[PDB]
Amino acid sequence: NSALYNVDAGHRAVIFDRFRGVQDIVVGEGTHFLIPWVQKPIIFDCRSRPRNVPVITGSKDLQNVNITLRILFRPVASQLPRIFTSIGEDYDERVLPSITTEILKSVVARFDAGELITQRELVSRQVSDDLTERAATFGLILDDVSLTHLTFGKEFTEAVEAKQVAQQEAERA
Amino acid sequence: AYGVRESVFTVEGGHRAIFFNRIGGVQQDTILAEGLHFRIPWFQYPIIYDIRARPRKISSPTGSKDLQMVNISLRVLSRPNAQELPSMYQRLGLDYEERVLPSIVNEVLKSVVAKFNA
Amino acid sequence: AYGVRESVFTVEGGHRAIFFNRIGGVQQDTILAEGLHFRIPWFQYPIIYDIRARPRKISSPTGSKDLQMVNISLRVLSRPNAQELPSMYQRLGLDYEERVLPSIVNEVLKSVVAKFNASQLITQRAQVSLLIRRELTERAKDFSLILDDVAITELSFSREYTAAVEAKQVAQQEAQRAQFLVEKAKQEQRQKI
Repeated sequence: NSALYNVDAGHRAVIFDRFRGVQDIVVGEGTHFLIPWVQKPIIFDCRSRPRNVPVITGSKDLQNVNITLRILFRPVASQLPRIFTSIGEDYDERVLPSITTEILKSVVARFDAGELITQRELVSRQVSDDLTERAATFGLILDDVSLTHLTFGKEFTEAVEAKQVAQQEAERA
Repeated sequence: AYGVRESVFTVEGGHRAIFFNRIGGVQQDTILAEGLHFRIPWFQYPIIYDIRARPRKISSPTGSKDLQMVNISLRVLSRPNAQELPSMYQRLGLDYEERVLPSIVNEVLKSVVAKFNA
Repeated sequence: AYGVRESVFTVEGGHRAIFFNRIGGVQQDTILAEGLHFRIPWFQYPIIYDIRARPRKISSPTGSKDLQMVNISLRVLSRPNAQELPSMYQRLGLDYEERVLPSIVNEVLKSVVAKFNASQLITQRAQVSLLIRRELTERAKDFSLILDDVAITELSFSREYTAAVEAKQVAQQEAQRAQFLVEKAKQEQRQKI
């Protein structure tokens, strides 16, 4: 039973041989056979894992945005042993923070809140492409990249509400 | 007596049982409809998916073309497609609603309502 | 039974064992990879180094080209170089992160951020970020510490500079509200008429 292991659905296993080191292939789902006490497996998730990355980001107009990005990412099946050796099972908390923060900050520094909201497609495409490019090096596919939680400072909210109140004051007056 | 008990199972109420084979994992293309079926005691351990369409209410502030936040809560009634029961599981798990609907619905709302004013 | 137990050891999880031989100390050029290996019970006492890159956050105020303090916090991800596992230890010890990273990172911050002003530093944050990344890579290269990625995780200023920028936004908002005041004046004029 010690050498009898099984990997659940939507998951992959990376096997390490003590006498030969890490593997160069990844086995599929379901129970499999291995040499006791020499071939130790590690189970990784192939199902799309969601993650939210709330952050305050400084736009070029020096008005920070409290912005949350939701990304459905799963590791590349082929390169699972590579990432495991490079960083280990703590591959998200050791990589995702830095890449997410730098990508979002670089995207935001291009424009300001007005330019952020006026063109959602531009920022969405920018973040998606940049994150995919960054994760290509780290070999973690992004099942879905989506930004869905926007919040600004009270000053820009004051500006928008001033615009709207003047517009309504037109009709009221 | 327990050999037969664990060997054959009945699926009811618009539910689908997909067998998790031990040969290679999920038994793809072995999907079955309601009724009675033979489940292997060990190799095949079925997972039951409720076909019955379920609703979900999503509440989330969304920006508009007027740059104002609107909390336009939306209710969606959805069910899994009967023709792709295994693969979705293989890529989603047994909890796909909370894993898919939030992202897609919130992104769609932000990209649709943002183009219009109040 | 304990003779074999203390004689052969397995290294796993991206870790490397360097043998501290009693003949002359650390046995140079005998580095070994993951797997299983034979360790002498007494002469060779391996030291295990985790190769997985360990990020670290440094919070250090630094001066800018505007002569204003900027508490920029930087996250750096790095791992030891496989080629020079022994010598680094010989000149750095088992505790090298806290022995090297602080000095290099803070000196680079002070010598780089000082060349930019707040507005330029933030608007061109990518330029200064990549410049500091290259500087950190070059500096830590001598220390045998491969650098995986250098990024800026936070940047803050004195509350007075932020008050000044908030007042700039206030001025913009007021110069915007002025035209709405003009429209209100037009309507009030009609009412008076």
